[PDB]
Amino acid sequence: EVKLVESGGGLVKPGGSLKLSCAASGFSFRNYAMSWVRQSPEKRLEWVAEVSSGGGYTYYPDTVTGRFTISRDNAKNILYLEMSSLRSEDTAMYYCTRDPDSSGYLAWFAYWGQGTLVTVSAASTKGPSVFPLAPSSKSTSGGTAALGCLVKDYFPEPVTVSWNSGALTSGVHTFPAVLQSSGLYSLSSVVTVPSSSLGTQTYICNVNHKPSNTKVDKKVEP
Amino acid sequence: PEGVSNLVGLPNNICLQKTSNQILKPKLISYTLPVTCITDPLLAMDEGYFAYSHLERIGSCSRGVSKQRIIGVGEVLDRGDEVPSLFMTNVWTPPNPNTVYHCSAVYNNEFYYVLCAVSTVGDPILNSTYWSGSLMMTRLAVKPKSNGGGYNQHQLALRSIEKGRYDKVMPYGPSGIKQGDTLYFPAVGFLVRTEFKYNDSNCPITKCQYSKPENCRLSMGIRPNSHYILRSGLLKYNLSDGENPKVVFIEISDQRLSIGSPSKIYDSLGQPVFYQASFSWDTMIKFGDVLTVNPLVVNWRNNTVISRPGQSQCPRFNTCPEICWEGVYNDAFLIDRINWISAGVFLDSNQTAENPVFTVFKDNEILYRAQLASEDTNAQKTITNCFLLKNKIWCISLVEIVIRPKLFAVKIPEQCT
Amino acid sequence: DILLTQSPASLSASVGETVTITCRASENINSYLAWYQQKQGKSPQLLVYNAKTLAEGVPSRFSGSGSDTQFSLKINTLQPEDFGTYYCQHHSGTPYTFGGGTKLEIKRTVAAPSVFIFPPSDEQLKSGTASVVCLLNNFYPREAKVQWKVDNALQSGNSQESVTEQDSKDSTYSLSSTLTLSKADYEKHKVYACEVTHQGLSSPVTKSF
Ligand SMILES: *[C@@H]1O[C@H](CO)[C@@H](O)[C@H](O)[C@H]1NC(C)=O
Ligand SMILES: *[C@@H]1O[C@H](CO)[C@@H](O)[C@H](O)[C@H]1NC(C)=O
Ligand SMILES: *[C@@H]1O[C@H](CO)[C@@H](O)[C@H](O)[C@H]1NC(C)=O
Ligand SMILES: *[C@@H]1O[C@H](CO)[C@@H](O)[C@H](O)[C@H]1NC(C)=O
Ligand SMILES: *[C@@H]1O[C@H](CO)[C@@H](O)[C@H](O)[C@H]1NC(C)=O
Repeated sequence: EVKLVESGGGLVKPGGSLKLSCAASGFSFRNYAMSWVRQSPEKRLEWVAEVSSGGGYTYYPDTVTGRFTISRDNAKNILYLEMSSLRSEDTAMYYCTRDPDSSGYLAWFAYWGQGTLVTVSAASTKGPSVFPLAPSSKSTSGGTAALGCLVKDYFPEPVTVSWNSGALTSGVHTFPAVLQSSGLYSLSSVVTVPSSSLGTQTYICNVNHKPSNTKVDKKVEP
Repeated sequence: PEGVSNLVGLPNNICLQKTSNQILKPKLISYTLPVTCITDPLLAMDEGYFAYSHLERIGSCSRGVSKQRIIGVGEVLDRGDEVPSLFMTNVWTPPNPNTVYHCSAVYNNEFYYVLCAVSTVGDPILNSTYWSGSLMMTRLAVKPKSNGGGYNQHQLALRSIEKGRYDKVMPYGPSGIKQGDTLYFPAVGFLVRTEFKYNDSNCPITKCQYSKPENCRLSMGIRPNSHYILRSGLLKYNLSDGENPKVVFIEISDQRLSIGSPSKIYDSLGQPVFYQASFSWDTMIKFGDVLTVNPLVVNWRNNTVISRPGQSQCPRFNTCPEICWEGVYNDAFLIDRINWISAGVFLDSNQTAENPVFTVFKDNEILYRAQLASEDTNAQKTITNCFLLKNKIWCISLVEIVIRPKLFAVKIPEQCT
Repeated sequence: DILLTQSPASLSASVGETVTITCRASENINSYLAWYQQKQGKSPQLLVYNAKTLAEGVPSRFSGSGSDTQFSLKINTLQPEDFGTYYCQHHSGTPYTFGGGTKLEIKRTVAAPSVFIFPPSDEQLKSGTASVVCLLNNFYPREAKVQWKVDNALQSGNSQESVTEQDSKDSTYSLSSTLTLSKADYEKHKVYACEVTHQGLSSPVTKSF
């Protein structure tokens, strides 16, 4: 079962450097070429790096040439992407991909990792406050009551919201983050429940902001 | 849209106030369908098409000789005077009429699918410990073609059944819904009584001086020592799940839990609605919007005016937990969600099943009613579906009345006079 | 470089309907064109490669054709999980380039939204700012107009909107709007109203506090 796992993405100041890594399992890594592909905030997809299976042959677009460097360890089954002189316009999600054959060049990507997010930004990480969204009794249109969490004033993306540690999924709507005029992100995660469960089932929202080493669990109560 | 359309969007206003006025004028539309005795009616309606089923039996409507199963589909046309009627288009009759049970119908994209139980051991509800789990699923073209072959009528392969902790699952209700290419039929799960997890402290007996905390758990089956309990729910058919998709059971939540009874999921105003017959001590109507289809969670109404006749142990308006399996299916169809107004045919008598009245109601207020007959006339089952014609809310009720079914078309009136 | 131009920009079709997207290479790319579907915050999923070859476990309701400069993808028997953005990539050699994308929404019957209004939490008020939250729940079409008036005063530029992505099983959206004001401006007013205009609401609905 093919698996690629990005890691090492983060917040970097315009001009700094980073080394992303991708662990690979589920296929003979050493006989395949690999590629790095990124996705801009505006969601345009953009190819970044290709390396032969041997690791001798590396290919790059003009836009990252001489700043990025694709590398590979066929012993530990790991692919790397050394990025330097980072510009604000390389803020992107970074996927490591498998090529279909050993030398590449005419390659589509059947396998992508989950991505790792690089933010090239002057700004400083700031962890969020997570506030209870109170169910009121004005809520109870049709007998369903809505409760949630406001994850507010943090930087950079991402944060993760769970409910009841993953036990609670149906009804949940974790919204995309919004970039406030203050320049921090804010998102809201709601779940709709039987108004009859309000008194008898406690709902605990699990926020995790990996950059700032935050996790909170604000219990939403009626 | 043209002709008959589902109840969606912003329909023409309806009379929103309680009135003893005679503003409902039902119309007997039975004449456009097949007439011995006739039990086990099915009436499903959707997107201008309908599905109908019954079993014509010889003499006795309880144990007579099973003459014929009729499983038929058709279109709901404006019959010529702005009144809707059912016009059959395609009829299928099983080879063995007495091995087909508890048929349930769902429309999707110019096919009715109908899910029935196959049993050589009787009504599975009554001989469950001996019923093979088997299910039959028929797809009917609503508008067949000349040499249509498999398109006109096709018997789909019910290979696998995913049923969780349930011994056997079965359809149990007239009509279901579609979401994309997934059919949800209304179903029942047979559960071995000894695995049934129940908190007797949640049986509600406070003002019930002759009850006991454990009647609920006990009357979750057809006898208090019954081998199975019946939990109502959904049977899920995913039409894009390969060659022969499986059926998957979805149980209904534990909220306001009552014996598995014949139930119904239907769309109204863009969102699904659920109805469960009150076949037990909880005799106040059980219906409300689906909060989520899966797991099945139903925002039950706190309805205080509509019920069903029952026998002497759990009569009409009984609320106290009792050991009883008695009642009739008298469904209702939500016609207005902002005000939660609904229509159905209920029987106005306490312990006798008689006097069918088409009724438009709120949670705790009947708005306006209209007898379909005399107070003497015995009715049993009622199935009501509502829809748009030239943007006007109409309802078609099948009302059982020996016993044969008779169809009424009742337009929901706009003025209150 | 190679330029891929996808048409149309976006697209809305009912379940069951057949859909088709076209992609046009700036220059001959043989049959070295690939197709991906991407939903929210996930790596794009390969549908077609070599213009016409389906990827492993891709439903056969997906076909692709083309050669030279023009290609297209077909989805017949559209499915509620077929929503997302569909990109074409060429693999005629490096640099690989993608197309701008085609956004596919699933078309369904109208559906009016439930509305719930959330009052700023005490915890948050101790900090010196108040955000009130409105949730439009499971509605279709996407297009809604949410408005905050504060004391029948139409608010503007103090509000932000975030929309769920189309639901996988029933093609409904959800909306949250956040009205954000300081603990001072929050003391100052009485009416805190959320007003929702939608296709399935004859009259705008308002929840408030
Ligand atoms: C019904 O009543 C219960 C409390 O008795 C309440 O929690 C529930 O929300 C009500 N449901 C509706 C649809 O009004
Ligand atoms: C159930 O089926 C078994 C097997 O045919 C039979 O012994 C039993 O009498 C049946 N019970 C009924 C028909 O009530
Ligand atoms: C069942 O519910 C009652 C009501 O609170 C509780 O006291 C009892 O202990 C419960 N039993 C369980 C959870 O086993
Ligand atoms: C139906 O099946 C397809 C593939 O088997 C799946 O993608 C889709 O989510 C399913 N729909 C359901 C389970 O409602
Ligand atoms: C008979 O009907 C009346 C309505 O006047 C109702 O209040 C009463 O509870 C019913 N009696 C029984 C035994 O159900």
